[PDB]
Formats: sequence, C-alpha cells, structure tokens
Amino acid sequence: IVTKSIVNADAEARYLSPGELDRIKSFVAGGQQRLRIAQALTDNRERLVKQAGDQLFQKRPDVVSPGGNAYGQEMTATCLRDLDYYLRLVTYGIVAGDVTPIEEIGVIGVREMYKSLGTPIEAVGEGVRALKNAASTLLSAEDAAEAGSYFDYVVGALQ
Amino acid sequence: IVTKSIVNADAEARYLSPGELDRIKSFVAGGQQRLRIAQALTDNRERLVKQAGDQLFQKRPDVVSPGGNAYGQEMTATCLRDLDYYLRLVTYGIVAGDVTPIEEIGVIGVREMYKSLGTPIEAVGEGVRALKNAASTLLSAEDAAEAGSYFDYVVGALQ
Amino acid sequence: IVTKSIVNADAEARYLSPGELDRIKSFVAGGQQRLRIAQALTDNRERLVKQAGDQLFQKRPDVVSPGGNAYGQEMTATCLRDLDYYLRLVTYGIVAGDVTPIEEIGVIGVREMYKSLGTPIEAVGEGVRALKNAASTLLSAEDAAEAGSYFDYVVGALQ
Amino acid sequence: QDAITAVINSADVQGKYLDTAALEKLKAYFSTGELRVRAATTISANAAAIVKEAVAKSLLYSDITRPGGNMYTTRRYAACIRDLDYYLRYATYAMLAGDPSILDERVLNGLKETYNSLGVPVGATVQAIQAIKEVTASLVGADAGKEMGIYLDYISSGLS
Amino acid sequence: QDAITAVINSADVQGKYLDTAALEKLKAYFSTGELRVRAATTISANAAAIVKEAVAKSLLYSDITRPGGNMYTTRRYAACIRDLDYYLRYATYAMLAGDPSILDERVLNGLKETYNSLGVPVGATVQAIQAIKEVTASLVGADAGKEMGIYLDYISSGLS
Amino acid sequence: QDAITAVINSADVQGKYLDTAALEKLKAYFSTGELRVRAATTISANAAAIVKEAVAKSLLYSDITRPGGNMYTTRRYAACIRDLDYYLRYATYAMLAGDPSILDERVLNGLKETYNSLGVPVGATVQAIQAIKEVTASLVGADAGKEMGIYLDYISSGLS
Amino acid sequence: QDAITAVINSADVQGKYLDTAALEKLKAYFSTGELRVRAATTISANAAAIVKEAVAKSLLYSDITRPGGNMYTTRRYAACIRDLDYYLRYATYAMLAGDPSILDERVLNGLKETYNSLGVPVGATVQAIQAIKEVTASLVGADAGKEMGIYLDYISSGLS
Amino acid sequence: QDAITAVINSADVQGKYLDTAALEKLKAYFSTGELRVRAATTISANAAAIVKEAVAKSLLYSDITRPGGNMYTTRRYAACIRDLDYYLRYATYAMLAGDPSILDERVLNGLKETYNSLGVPVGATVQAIQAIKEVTASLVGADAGKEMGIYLDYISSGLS
Amino acid sequence: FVELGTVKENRTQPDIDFRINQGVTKQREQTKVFKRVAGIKDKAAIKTLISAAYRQIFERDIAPYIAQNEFSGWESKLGNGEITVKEFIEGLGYSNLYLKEFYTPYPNTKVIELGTKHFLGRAPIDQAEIRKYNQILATQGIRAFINALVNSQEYNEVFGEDTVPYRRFPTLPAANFPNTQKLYNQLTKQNNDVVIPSFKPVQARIQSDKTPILAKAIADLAAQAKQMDKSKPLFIELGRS
Amino acid sequence: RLFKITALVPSLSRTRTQRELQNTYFTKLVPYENWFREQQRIQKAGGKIIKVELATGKQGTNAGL
Ligand SMILES: CCC1=C(C)/C(=C/C2=NC(=C\c3[nH]c(/C=C4\NC(=O)[C@H](C)[C@H]4CC)c(C)c3CCC(=O)O)/C(CCC(=O)O)=C2C)NC1=O
Ligand SMILES: CCC1=C(C)/C(=C/C2=NC(=C\c3[nH]c(/C=C4\NC(=O)[C@H](C)[C@H]4CC)c(C)c3CCC(=O)O)/C(CCC(=O)O)=C2C)NC1=O
Ligand SMILES: CCC1=C(C)/C(=C/C2=NC(=C\c3[nH]c(/C=C4\NC(=O)[C@H](C)[C@H]4CC)c(C)c3CCC(=O)O)/C(CCC(=O)O)=C2C)NC1=O
Ligand SMILES: CCC1=C(C)/C(=C/C2=NC(=C\c3[nH]c(/C=C4\NC(=O)[C@H](C)[C@H]4CC)c(C)c3CCC(=O)O)/C(CCC(=O)O)=C2C)NC1=O
Ligand SMILES: CCC1=C(C)/C(=C/C2=NC(=C\c3[nH]c(/C=C4\NC(=O)[C@H](C)[C@H]4CC)c(C)c3CCC(=O)O)/C(CCC(=O)O)=C2C)NC1=O
Ligand SMILES: CCC1=C(C)/C(=C/C2=NC(=C\c3[nH]c(/C=C4\NC(=O)[C@H](C)[C@H]4CC)c(C)c3CCC(=O)O)/C(CCC(=O)O)=C2C)NC1=O
Ligand SMILES: CCC1=C(C)/C(=C/C2=NC(=C\c3[nH]c(/C=C4\NC(=O)[C@H](C)[C@H]4CC)c(C)c3CCC(=O)O)/C(CCC(=O)O)=C2C)NC1=O
Ligand SMILES: CCC1=C(C)/C(=C/C2=NC(=C\c3[nH]c(/C=C4\NC(=O)[C@H](C)[C@H]4CC)c(C)c3CCC(=O)O)/C(CCC(=O)O)=C2C)NC1=O
Repeated sequence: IVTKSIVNADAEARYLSPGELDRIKSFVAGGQQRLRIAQALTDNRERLVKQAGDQLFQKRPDVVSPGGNAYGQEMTATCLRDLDYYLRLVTYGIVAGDVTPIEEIGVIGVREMYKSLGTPIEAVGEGVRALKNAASTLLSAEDAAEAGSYFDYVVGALQ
Repeated sequence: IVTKSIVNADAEARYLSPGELDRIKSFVAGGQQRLRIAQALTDNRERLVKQAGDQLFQKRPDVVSPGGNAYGQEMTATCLRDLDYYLRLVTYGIVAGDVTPIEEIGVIGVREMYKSLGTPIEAVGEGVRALKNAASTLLSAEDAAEAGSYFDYVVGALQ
Repeated sequence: IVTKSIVNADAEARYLSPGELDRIKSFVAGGQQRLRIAQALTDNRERLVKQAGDQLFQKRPDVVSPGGNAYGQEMTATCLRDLDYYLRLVTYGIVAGDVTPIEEIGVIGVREMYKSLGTPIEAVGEGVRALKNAASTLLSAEDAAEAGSYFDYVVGALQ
Repeated sequence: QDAITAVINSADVQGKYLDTAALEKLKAYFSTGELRVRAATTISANAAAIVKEAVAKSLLYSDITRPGGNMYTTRRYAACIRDLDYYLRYATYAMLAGDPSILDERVLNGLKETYNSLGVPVGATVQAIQAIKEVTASLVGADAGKEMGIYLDYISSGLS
Repeated sequence: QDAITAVINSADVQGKYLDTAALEKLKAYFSTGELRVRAATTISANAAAIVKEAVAKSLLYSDITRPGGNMYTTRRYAACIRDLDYYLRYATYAMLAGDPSILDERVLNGLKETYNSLGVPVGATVQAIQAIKEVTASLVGADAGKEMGIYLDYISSGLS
Repeated sequence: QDAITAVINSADVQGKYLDTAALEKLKAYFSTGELRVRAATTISANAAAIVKEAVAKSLLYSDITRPGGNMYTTRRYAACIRDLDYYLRYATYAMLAGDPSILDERVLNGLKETYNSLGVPVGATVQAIQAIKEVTASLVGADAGKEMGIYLDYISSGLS
Repeated sequence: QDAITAVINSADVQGKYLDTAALEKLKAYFSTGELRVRAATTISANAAAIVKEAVAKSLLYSDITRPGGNMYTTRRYAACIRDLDYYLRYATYAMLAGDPSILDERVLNGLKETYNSLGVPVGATVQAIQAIKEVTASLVGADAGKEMGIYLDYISSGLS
Repeated sequence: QDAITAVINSADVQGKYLDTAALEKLKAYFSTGELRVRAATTISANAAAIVKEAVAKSLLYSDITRPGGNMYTTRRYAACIRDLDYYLRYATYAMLAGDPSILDERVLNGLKETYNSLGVPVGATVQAIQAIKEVTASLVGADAGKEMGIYLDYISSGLS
Repeated sequence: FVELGTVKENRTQPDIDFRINQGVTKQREQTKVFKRVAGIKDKAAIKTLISAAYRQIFERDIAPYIAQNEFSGWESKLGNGEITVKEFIEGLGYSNLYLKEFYTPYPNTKVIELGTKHFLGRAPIDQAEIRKYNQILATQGIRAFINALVNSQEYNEVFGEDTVPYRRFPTLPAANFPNTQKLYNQLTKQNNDVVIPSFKPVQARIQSDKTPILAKAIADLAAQAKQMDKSKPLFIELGRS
Repeated sequence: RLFKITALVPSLSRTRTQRELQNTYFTKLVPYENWFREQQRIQKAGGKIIKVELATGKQGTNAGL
C-alpha cells in the first residue's frame, strides 16, 4: 500500500500528501493483526484446500466427470495445487494490505490462460468462494471479514 | 438469562451471587444492541427465507426431487414456513440473550418430529446455515457475529 | 439367549422359571438350523459384499462422488470392509439366537462413531438392506426369514 | 418466567416477530433493571432484620405467641420465621424477574391447602406479609418499594 | 391377564374343575391364535408408518399443530407421537392376549386424570385413535382388523 | 458368559468367521443341552434337601457346631446354609451356561478375602462343597453329575 | 482455582496485603485475557473437527481400531471420542483460568487408576493428546497455541 | 518349576499316588519334548537376528527412536535390546520347561513397577514382543511357534 | 478389501482371554433395573421388587438377620400403593435394622461411602460432598442424613420415584469410576478399613512462571513502565529516574 | 404426622419412551419433615399440586406428634 501511495504521488510532481501519511501510519498500526491473520491462514493450508475441494466437487461435479478438465488423480492434484496457489496469493495480499502483489501474480492474465487450458473460470471462482467459506469458519469475525475482503477480490477477479 | 441465574441460585439455598448480578447488569447494558439486531432481522425476514431456500435447494436438490419430502408447491411452502419458524426462534434467542426460549420451542423434541415426518434433519441444518450466511451478509461484523452465535446453536442442535 | 434368561432371573432372587427353561430347550432344538444358516452365510461372504456394494452404489452414488466419504479405491475398500464386519456380526447373532452379541459389538455406539467419521448412517442402513436382499436371494424361504430377522435388527439399529 | 421471556412467549404464540410494542416493553425493563438490582442487593443485605421487625410489628405480644396460639411452640415459631423468609425471598425473585409467575409456580401453588390442613391462621399471615411490605418499602425507598409491595400484595391476595 | 388366565380364574373362584364350556373357550382361543400371531407380526412391521398415516389423516393441517394448539411445540409433537405409539403397542398386546385387562391395568388407569391435568384435548385423541384403527384395519385385513378395532375402541371408549 | 458367547468371542477377537471347529463346539453344546436342562430342573427341585444332607454328612456333630466352632451361633448356622445354597445355585448356573466364568465373576471374586477376614474355616467349606457334590451326583446321575462336580470342584479349587 | 484466586491465596496464607509483585501478576493476567477469550471462542467453535482431525492423525488405520485393539468395538470408539473431547474441554477451561489446578482436580485425579483398570493404552492416549495439541496450535495460532499446549502437555505428563 | 514338577506337586499336595491322568500328562510331555528341544536349539541359533528383525519391524523409524522418544539415547537403545533379549531367552526357558512359572517368578514379578517407574512405554513393548513372536513363529515353524507364542503372549498379557 | 480388517497375528490363549475383557466390566449391561410399572392389583410382580430392594439397599438379604421381620406394613403399603418405592427405600433406611448393619460397626467417615453406595449407587465425588454429609451426621441423626441424601436432585433426576436404585457406572466426575469399582468389587463385610478416607489435595507443578504469555506479559508490562509514556508534557518526563 | 398428596410431574427435558405413568401422577403419603423437601422438589419440576390432605396428625397438638 506504500507503493500505491508512492506511485500515486509520483505521477504528480507533489510530495506525499499527509493524508496518505496518515493511511500509511494506520496500516503500520494494523500490520500486527495482518501478520497474525496471515500466519493463521499459513499453518492451516491443507485443511483449507481439502475443504475447498470438498465444497467445489460437491458443487460442480463436471470437473470430476470425464468430459471436464480435472478428471483423474493427476488432474485433480493439479486442481488442488491451483487452489493452493490462490490461497498463497491471498496471504500475500493480506500482508501487503492492498491487492497489487496478488493481482500481479494471479489475476492480470488469468482469463486467457484458463481459456487456453480448457478449464472454466467459474469453477475456479467457486473454489475461491469455498476457500473463503472455510477460512471464515477457521477465523474469528473481525479476522474472517478482513480475509473475505481479499478472497472477495479474487472471486470478483476470476469472474 | 435472568431465569437461568435465578433457577441456578434457586437450586442452591443461597441468594444470587453478585457475579451473577454483574452478568445481569452487563446483559442489561447490551440489550439495546440486542434489540437493534432483532429488529434488523425482523423487518428483513422474507429476503432471508428466499436466500435460504435459494442456497438450500442449490445445495441439496433431493427435497426438490420427487422422492424427497419438499416436492411440489405445497411441500416447498411448508419447507419455507419451517425456515421462517426457525428465523423467528433465532430472533427470540437474540432478545433473550440465552438459548433457553428457543430450545424450549424448537430444539428439545425436534429429532423425533422430523423422523416421524420423513424429512432429514441435515437438510434443516443446512437451511439454518444458509439463514446464517444470509444474515451475515445482511448485518455488520459485530452484529453478524452475535447473530451467528444463536444460528450456530440451532445448526449444532439440529445435528 | 441363555445369558438373557440368566441375568433376567438373576435380577430377581428367583430361579429360572421353567417357561424360560422351555424357551432354552426350544432354542437348543433349533440350534442345528441356526448353524446351517450361519455356515451358508459364512462360505458365501464375498458374493454378499459384492452384491451389497452393487446395490448400494446403484442406490446412493454420493459415496462414489468425491464429496462423499467412500471416494477412491482405499475408501471404497474400507466401505466394503465395514459391510463385511456387519455380515460377520449378523452371523454371530444368527448363532446366538438373540441380538445381544451383535449389538454389543456393532450397534451400541455406532452413531457417534459414524458421525465423527463423516459418513452418513442411512447409507450404512441401505447397505445392510442390500445384504438382506442378497441373503434372501441366497437362502430358502424359512432361512431367509430367519436371516432377515437379524438383518432387520441391524437396519433398524443403524437408523 | 421473566418479563423478557413473557414478551418473547407472547410474540411467539402468534408467530409474530418482535414488533415495536414488545421492544418498548423490553426497553422499559432494561430501564428499570438498575433500581431492580439495587433494591435486590439491599433487600439481600438485611432480610433477617426485616423479618424480625415484621414479627415485632404484627405477630409479637399477641395471643398467637401465647399458649393456644399457633406460634406458641418454639418449632412453630421457627416455622413462622421460615415462612416469612420464604415470602420475602420469593418476592425478591419476582421483583428482579419483573414477572409474578414464579410466585404462582413455586409459592402460591398449593399453599392454601397446606395452611388449611395445618390450621395456620390466614389473616395473621396476611397481616405479617403486610408488615413485611411496610418495612421493606421503608428500607428500600418508595420507588422500588412500590414494585416490592406489588409482589408482596400478590402473595397476600393469592393467600386470601 | 390372558383369555386363558381369565378362563382359569373364572373356573378357580368357584372351585370348579374345567368343564366343557371353558374347554370350548380355550379351544376357540387356540383356533384364533394363528391370525392373532400373524396380525401382531405385521403390526410390529410398520408401526411408525401407521402412526405417520394416522396423524396425516386426523391431526395434521388442523389448528392443533398451529400455534395455540396443543401440538404446536415440537416437544408436544414428539409427546403426541409417543402417546399414539403407546396406544398401538398396548392394543397389539391386548390383541395377542385376547383380553383387554392389560389396557385397563397399564393404559386406562389414570389417563383421564393426566389428560385433564395437562389440558390435552380428549376428542382429538379419540379421533386419532379412530384413524389408527382405520389404518391398521386396512393394513391387516378385515378379519384381524375387527379384533384390533375392538381394543382400540376400548381405549377410545375408556378415554371418553 | 456362555459357551456360545465364549466361542463367539474367541472367533471375534481374531476377526475370524465361524469356522468348522467353532461349529463343532456349538453343536456339541446343542447336543448336551438336553441333559443340562433336565439336571438343572431336578437340582432346582430339592436344593434344600441337598444342603441339609450335605451338612448332615460333613459339618454336623463336629466341633464346628459345638461352642468355639464357627457354626455355633444360630445366625452363623443360617449364614452357613446361605453360603451352601449360594454354591449350589451358582454351580447350577455355571452348569447350564456350560462355562465357569460366572463363578469367577460372581462367586470367586473376593471370597478368600472375606473368608480370611471373618475367620471362616476354608477346609471345612471345601469338605462341605465336596459333600454337596457327592449328594447331587448321586441325585442327578453320573452323566450330569460329572458336569456338576466340575463346577463344584472349580469353586473348591478357587477357594483353596 | 484461578490465577487471580491463586495470587489471592498466596497473599492470604501469609497474612500479606497485595504487594506490587502480586499486582504485577494480576495485571499480566488482565493483559493476556484478551487472547485467552479469543482462543477459547475459536476452540469452542470447532471442537468436533479438532477431535476428528486428531484421531485421523494419530489413532486411525492403526491396529488400535483393528480387532484386538482397544478401539475396535464401536462403544469403545465412542468412549475414545468422549475422552478426547474431555481433554480438549478441560484444557480450554484451564487455559481460560490461567491455572492448571482444575486439571489436577477434575481430570488428573484418579485417571491412571481407571486407565490401568480398563486396560486402556496410555501411550496411544498421550500421542492422541499430542495430535490434539498440534491441531489446535495450528488452528488458534502460535501465541495462544503455546498456552493451549502447556495445559495439554500437563495432561499428557500427568497421564504418563 | 517344570510340567513334570507341576504334575508331581499336584499329585503330592493331595497325598495321591501317580494316577493314570498324571501319567498321561507326563507321557504327553515326553512326546512333545522332541520338537521342544529342536525349537530351543534353532532359537538359540540366531537370537540376535530375531531381536534385530523385531526392532526393524516394530520400533525402528518411529518417534520412539526420534528425540523425545524413550529409545533416543544410545544407552536406552542398548537397554531396549537387552530387554528384548531377556524376553526371548526366558520365553525359550518357559518353552523347554513346558510351564510358564519361571516367567512369573523371574520376569513378570516386579516388571510393571519398573516400567511405570522409568516411564517405559508399555504398549510399544507389547508390540515389540508381538513382533518377536511373529518372527520366531516364522523361523521355527507353526507347530513349535504355537508354544513359543503362548509364552510370549503370556509375557505380553502379564505386562499389560 | 478383505485385508483392511483382518489381523495378522495369532492371539493364542492369554491374549485370546485378555482381549475378551479389554474394556469396562460386563456387569454394566446386565444389572437389570427394577421399575414399578406393574399396577395396583398385582401381588406377584411387587414381590420381586421388594426382594430386589432388600438386595440393593442391604448388601446381602434380611432373611437370616431379623427375627420378627419388619417392613410388613411397608410391604403392605407398597402392594396397596399409597406409598411410592422411594418412600419404601426411606422406610428401609430408617429402620433400626440398617442402623445395626451399617451404622453401628462402622465409623462416621466410612458410613458416608457405605451410604452413598447403597442409595445413590456410587461413591462420593469430591471432598465438599463428604463435608456436607459429615456435617449432617454431625448435628443431626442418620435419619436426617439418608433423608438429605435421597431428597437431593441427583436421586430424583436419575432413579425417579418408582425405581429402586441400581448400580451406576458414573463417568463424568473426577475419579468417580475407580472409587466405585473399588467399592463394588469388595464383597459385604470384607475389609473393615475405610475405602476412601478423604481426598488428598494435590499441588500443581506449574504455578505462574510458565503460561508463557502471562509470563511474557509480566516482562513486557514491567518494561512498559520505563519507556517515556507520552501522554502528559515532555518536560516532566525527562526528570524521572 | 403424614400427608396424603396427589401430584403431577411435567418431565419436560426428555421424551421418555417407557411406561412412566406412575411418576406423572401419584397419590402418596409423606411424613412430616419430609413433605417439606418433597414440596420443594415437586415445585422444581413445575409440577401441579392437586390436593394436600391430612392423613396422620391432629393439628394444634404440641407434645407426642
Ligand atoms: C500462482 C499463479 C498461477 C496460476 C493461476 C496457475 C495455473 C495453471 N493451472 C494449470 C493446470 C490446470 N488447472 C486446472 C484447474 C482447475 N480444476 C478445475 O476443474 C477448476 C476449473 C480449476 C481449479 C479448481 C486443471 C484441471 C489443470 C490441468 C489441465 C491440463 O492438464 O490441461 C497449469 C498448467 C500445469 C502446471 O504447470 O501447473 C497452470 C500453469 N499457475 C500459476 O503459477
Ligand atoms: C416453531 C417450531 C416448529 C417446528 C420445528 C415445526 C415443524 C413442522 N414441519 C412440518 C412439515 C414439513 N417440514 C418439512 C421440512 C423441510 N423441507 C425439507 O426438505 C427440509 C428437510 C426441511 C426444511 C428446509 C417438509 C417438507 C414438511 C411437509 C412434510 C409433509 O407434509 O409430510 C409440520 C407438519 C405440517 C405443519 O403443521 O406445518 C410441522 C409441525 N412446526 C413448528 O411449529
Ligand atoms: C465390527 C464393528 C466395527 C464398525 C462398525 C467399524 C467402523 C469403521 N469404519 C471406518 C471407516 C469408514 N467407514 C466408511 C463407511 C461407509 N462407506 C459409506 O459411504 C457408507 C456410509 C459406509 C459403508 C457402506 C468409510 C467411507 C470409511 C473411511 C472413512 C475415512 O477414511 O475417514 C473406521 C476407521 C478405519 C478403520 O480402522 O477401519 C472404523 C473403525 N469398525 C468396526 O470394527
Ligand atoms: C415457599 C412457599 C412455602 C410455604 C409458605 C410453606 C409453608 C409451610 N408451613 C408449615 C408449617 C407452619 N407454618 C406456620 C406459619 C404461620 N402460622 C402462624 O401462626 C403465622 C400466621 C404463620 C407465620 C407467619 C407455623 C406456625 C407452622 C407450624 C405447624 C407445625 O409444624 O406444627 C409447613 C409444614 C411443614 C414444615 O414447616 O416444615 C409448610 C410446608 N412451604 C412452602 O414451600
Ligand atoms: C401407556 C399409556 C400412557 C399415556 C397415553 C401417557 C401420556 C402422557 N402424555 C403426556 C403429555 C402429552 N400428551 C400429548 C398428546 C396429545 N395431545 C394432543 O393434542 C393430542 C390430542 C394427543 C396426541 C394424540 C401432548 C401434546 C403432550 C405434551 C404436554 C407437554 O408435555 O407439555 C404426559 C406428560 C409427560 C410426558 O409425556 O412425558 C403423559 C404422562 N402416559 C402413559 O403411560
Ligand atoms: C455368592 C458367593 C458369596 C459367598 C459365599 C458370600 C459369603 C459370606 N459369608 C459370610 C459369613 C459367614 N459365612 C459362614 C460360613 C461358613 N463358616 C463355616 O464354619 C463353614 C465352613 C462355612 C459354611 C459352609 C459363617 C458361619 C458366617 C457367619 C460369620 C458372622 O456373620 O458372624 C459373610 C458376611 C456377611 C453375611 O453373611 O451376611 C459373607 C459376605 N457372599 C457371597 O456373595
Ligand atoms: C474428565 C476426565 C475423565 C476421563 C478421561 C474419563 C475416562 C473413562 N474412559 C473410560 C473408558 C474408555 N476409554 C477409552 C479411551 C481410550 N482407549 C484407547 O484405546 C485410546 C488410547 C483412548 C482414547 C483416546 C476406551 C476405548 C474406553 C472403553 C472401555 C470400555 O468401556 O469397554 C471409562 C469407563 C466408563 C465409561 O466411559 O463411560 C472412563 C471413566 N472419565 C473422566 O472423568
Ligand atoms: C395396621 C393396620 C393395617 C391393616 C389392617 C392393613 C390391611 C391390608 N389388608 C390387605 C389385604 C387383605 N386383607 C385381607 C383380610 C381379610 N379379608 C377377609 O376375608 C377377612 C374378613 C379379613 C381378615 C380377617 C385379605 C384376605 C387380603 C388379600 C387381598 C389380596 O391381597 O388379594 C392389604 C393389601 C396389600 C397387602 O396385604 O399386603 C392391606 C394394606 N394395612 C394396615 O396397615
């Protein structure tokens, strides 16, 4: 969020306006809660990928069906690896406080990648929704709100 | 919660211990937030039953299927009426502050009732989970936590 | 059935009343038919587990579906092993003449075990119903009645 | 039952949600709970002094404590003190609940049956509960003494 | 008691030996025991289906399951199912014994006292037992449904 | 436990199905159950006569019933008759079960502790159980007297 | 007992007033109570998931759930789930009290006696409590997982 | 003690001469002594290989040999090998004697006291003795492996 | 699938006979409860209940232990039914017979356990439950002790008014299993010595030095005092030693 | 001094499947100092107390019960 304000005041010839300094000071204050939320999502990763695969393959069985992409153990392992990647990028966005280092690695060219891989993007969005539900069950209320923030950004991005 | 402490100190021959008086004073303080949460769940009931039926019939289609119980317009109307009943009991438990006047009317004999009606209890638990999700979207964070409290009690009770 | 009458007359200070001696003499007379029924269910076990898995996975495909518990070869092998266990306990109850040594090993705490394993109990009841149907096809009429007796007890117990 | 639980029950048996009149009732209860708790504390302070002052006002030096009266035997005097302590304690519970249903459920259920079985005089009991009410209305103030006297007069009216 | 035990008792209190009329009664019981046992087996088959069909015939979608009715609360619905299962089970016992004395001894003893204490409606119970009787007379046949309806109507008549 | 229940348990703890040796054991039990039931009936006939004959054989006219002995006081004579009736009754139960586990579970559990606490002579008890065994082996025949004497000698051996 | 009650007791048995070290202890407890309450809430969230994950980590697919093991019978599996739920619940109580005395008073009192009486394996219980500790330290975070693991290791050390 | 010495003792404490059942027992022992001696020879052949294979089956690559386990320190690994060699050697002695009394007298006397004093895990010891039993039953054959497994299971059952 | 649940061992005789009893004792599902559900006109089904009550509340029997047998008015009021089973157990506990069997040879400490074994079916739970019953045996008789024992909301919520007590196998409280098995495995009049005299208070092995963010808080907050505390003017905060 | 009481117990907490008829309604005699805690226990379950009657005892007598 510091790079955001820095390039924001850098396109202008002005310095960083002190309201931006206030938002940086407030983010610096909230960084400890951000780090605890990121560590709580860090250590419990395989539970979240398990419950996300659970809720997704209960929701959409066509990836399980042989016409779909995630058919067989190798393809379903690649599917849960993709969900692991997106959980990792969500933890990066939780620490960074703003969605730039997660959009730069997971969002900015995802539609043409998944189009030329054959997979549907709506099933990936449902998988990140299942990750958001499982992390909402894993965390407290003020933690699940702040995690569902960036999970919500990913779900809106994949659609 | 006052009847709880009163029968609790009434089984004993002692008076109400002043720690119980402290918890009654704190509940008396929080009663205004309880009343606002109950009115917010009150006026928006049909939205919550609509989204609960949405998420349930998307989750479990066997009640929609003709072998299930909630087949046809009359049976699905009785189903949404049951969800309306459980939302009403959740508002009662939100006002009362403790789960006694909701367990006394909705929990204490529900398993044999739903067994001799033919309906599965897990679908009712998923319906109350959908009610909890819709009310979590409807309320703020500290309100959704305190509503998901009693919704969580109902979901644990129906299982 | 002898332990049943013995603890039954043992709670009282009286001896075994001779009507109980008549029922023990009649069970002693029918023991040869009981032993033949148990051996016929004994030697044909893998057929019964095969046809039970057949009729169950035709009836309920969610255990086959990846959201269900019996997904994959290891989980479906554990599923057919559970059906093998229940057939074994049914043969024990056929020999013993009364459902005590089968309820003591398979019934008395099964609901919380299957609840904390994630599996639904109704699918297990349908599996024992499929075992009852296959053993009804395997045996004669007076043998299938007396086997469907204890199979019926297990089906009523798992629900 | 409570006043809260009575409001929830009256809204429940209709299938009604919590309308604004029920919210008014609950907010009035949440306003009055302050003096309810303070009154219950100072009544729990000196219940024995209240019972002593009440028997010294009403029952003592009468014919009731003389031989022939119902409070002559010392076990009957102890039973009298026990009954008055019961009336004061359950009136405290009904004052803090704000609903007299616990008096109907726990005290006034089979009490006239017992008092006519034992030959207990009813009018002297009513006057003793009246003296209890005057002593605790003096001790707690008028504003909480009204609500204390409501449930003590409820016990007195159901007893008669 | 049995029909056998009732015949033995009626012969005993006179000091009479077993004359030919008592032997006729016992031989009629030994003739009817076949369909008695078969009826008891198929009633023990699907008692839950009989109770479900009976409440769907008589009690459901009335005001009784609406709020204000006696079957509104879910513990009261479970108690209703329990009472109907009791009526069917004890009617099965009285059918297999061939003597309604166990209904008088175990069910109909203090039941009107309980149902007037709790405020249970009696006429709706009678109509529910009637619907039970119609469902099991359809399920078992007419020939054993007569004897089942005799003891169910015995429960209904003693209840009223 | 039974012999049936012991066979089922021994097949169960291995996870083994009922193989042919277990079926041989159960069929031998189902062969011997005839004389088991007949022996239990005629032992239940005259248990008091067996205990009377056993004390007349072994314990009477000794120093044990003289003063100084353990059967001198009449409550101690009644306790002696009670203990011998217990030994005969539980030996009947172990004979009909065909498994001595109920003797180990209900009689022989803390019995030497009790008999050394009270100062009860153990050898005279063993000789009394021996006289019980001889009397019931004479009364029931040799073929069931063998199985009766097996469990009575089990009680005698565990007592020593 | 509490940490507050332990500090008050340690100051009381000397007759000492509350000196500054005791005030430091109470203020440290009042600092840590925030994460204590938050940890207790999220452990009360999903206790069944923690017990399920712990038996799937440690006890499942072993010989313990095979025949011959102590968790073979389904009542013994239910008793295993009950014991693990007890360990987690009382560890939650000891975490929120900040004093392990309730573990010593309510859990660890006569537990080795019971587990050696029933033949319960102790080392598998210790490994199951270890898997419980790892799962809840992952679920709650490291900072409250330390205090949860302290009382779970207290149960494990007293059990051994 | 022996099987010979046990038979002689059981005949001696009665004052009985050697009757035909005791001669049957001694002649059965003199029949089985052939394979007893051959089994003892081939177990004395490669006892170190049996202990090595047993720890490689059961105890190795677990948490027990990891730090924190009871076999982490190398003196504790040597003590583990010593205890397993003791179990195998005394089981060989009890197999050749044909009587488990030397296990009760020399091994199983105060062993649970020692293993609960040192904190030695009992269930891992039982599984190690089980792996010993499987390895020597494979090595010696089934016919002598039964008698070897009887005394090894005797050690395992007395240890638990 | 015929491999995931077969054992690979042998389990010969002592391992075959120990895994038989590899858990709780067999007497749990065999102690048959006695319930008064017969009816008023029965004179036979209540005979078993009366002898069953004598078997539970007295350890052995009352036949060779009382001369002119009492409770005949009690048995009559049972058979007629103006008296519940709980008041019959009251009349059994009140009688001077029971006073001579259990109160007279046994002390005031041991009678609490022998009196809660008979009526409540289980040993006393912790020390405070021994303290209250000892005060009741202190300034009141046994006729008030067993009275306050049976009138608790533990007798009438578990056994109920018309059942006799039966031997419970309690689970939830601390050491309420093995004390009960130590009480019930002993026969009548076997050990005069007191089974559980009291509850020895055991000390903890962690007081407050661990629990290491209560302990981190001791430190962090002790060092919170001497770091500049900027809330008041700065000039007063350079002059603090 | 004994009382003849007829009383009813609600049994609200669980759905008993047994006979359980005696407990809901009974007519029993209870002694003098025992009826106190019986009163209290019957009121704990919300039970209706139908009728309290004197069985044994003359009221107003002081010595001799
Ligand atoms: C961190 C940024 C990042 C992303 C987003 C990413 C995606 C990604 N997904 C892939 C495959 C895949 N992705 C999926 C996806 C799914 N299964 C489904 O059914 C759903 C539609 C969805 C997940 C629930 C499947 C099935 C494959 C294998 C497709 C194939 O083999 O052709 C592959 C090719 C195989 C590989 O090298 O892993 C890439 C590169 N890689 C990355 O480094
Ligand atoms: C306030 C306390 C309270 C509860 C709990 C209650 C339940 C209740 N549910 C009923 C029916 C029903 N309940 C359901 C339930 C469902 N649909 C499904 O598939 C799911 C399993 C579930 C809801 C999502 C259905 C389908 C029926 C109609 C069944 C029939 O007609 O047999 C009925 C009978 C019809 C009626 O009179 O409404 C009752 C009494 N009533 C109450 O007064
Ligand atoms: C003889 C008494 C006895 C019973 C009853 C028993 C049940 C039992 N079922 C298990 C697993 C299982 N049980 C099932 C059951 C099923 N598949 C389904 O979809 C249906 C719901 C059902 C059978 C048709 C499944 C899928 C698993 C594996 C679950 C997992 O791995 O988490 C396990 C854990 C794994 C194991 O050790 O076998 C036990 C202990 N074990 C016993 O010793
Ligand atoms: C919580 C509601 C409640 C009440 C009130 C209650 C009363 C009650 N009062 C009793 C006796 C008594 N009650 C009284 C009381 C009185 N007689 C007088 O002259 C005065 C007018 C009045 C005192 C103010 C006396 C004197 C007795 C003694 C009769 C006796 O025991 O011989 C008895 C008989 C047994 C016993 O005391 O222990 C009961 C049950 N029980 C209850 O559960
Ligand atoms: C074996 C003979 C026998 C019977 C019948 C019996 C009945 C009985 N029914 C009861 C309650 C009840 N009984 C009913 C039954 C009904 N109310 C209605 O509206 C319907 C007309 C009818 C069902 C067909 C209900 C609704 C209650 C609940 C009252 C309550 O518990 O709040 C109670 C109060 C306590 C309890 O259920 O657990 C008893 C004792 N006991 C017996 O021993
Ligand atoms: C079911 C298994 C079982 C047994 C055996 C049993 C025995 C038993 N025998 C007892 C006393 C006794 N037992 C005996 C018996 C004997 N003394 C002799 O001299 C003879 C050798 C022998 C009789 C054959 C006597 C004389 C007493 C009386 C001691 C006394 O009460 O003063 C007592 C002390 C209390 C009482 O009788 O009521 C018990 C508990 N309890 C049991 O539960
Ligand atoms: C609050 C503290 C507390 C504990 C722990 C407690 C334990 C306890 N565990 C028991 C049985 C048991 N406990 C276990 C537990 C285990 N066996 C294993 O193999 C595993 C290693 C371990 C589970 C992790 C089992 C399997 C039984 C069943 C024995 C039986 O009932 O047959 C029993 C016997 C009666 C009963 O369960 O209902 C008690 C009292 N009571 C207490 O008050
Ligand atoms: C201390 C005062 C007192 C009395 C009198 C009393 C009597 C009494 N007599 C009874 C029965 C009986 N009472 C009698 C007595 C008689 N019938 C006749 O024909 C004769 C005229 C008369 C004998 C002289 C009989 C024959 C029965 C048996 C009824 C039955 O149990 O089936 C019963 C029913 C239950 C039972 O005996 O155990 C009671 C309670 N209870 C008491 O507490």
